[PDB]
Amino acid sequence: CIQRHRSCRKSSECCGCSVCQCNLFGQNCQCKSGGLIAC
Repeated sequence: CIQRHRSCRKSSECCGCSVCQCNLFGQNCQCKSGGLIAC
């Protein structure tokens, strides 16, 4: 799966309670943390 620190196409494409978002230019969508202890 896509780590919470690698480019992705959708927040769903990320193991654990991680999400994916782009920059101000709606580009460079990178995965991020969400809540390992409490989602």
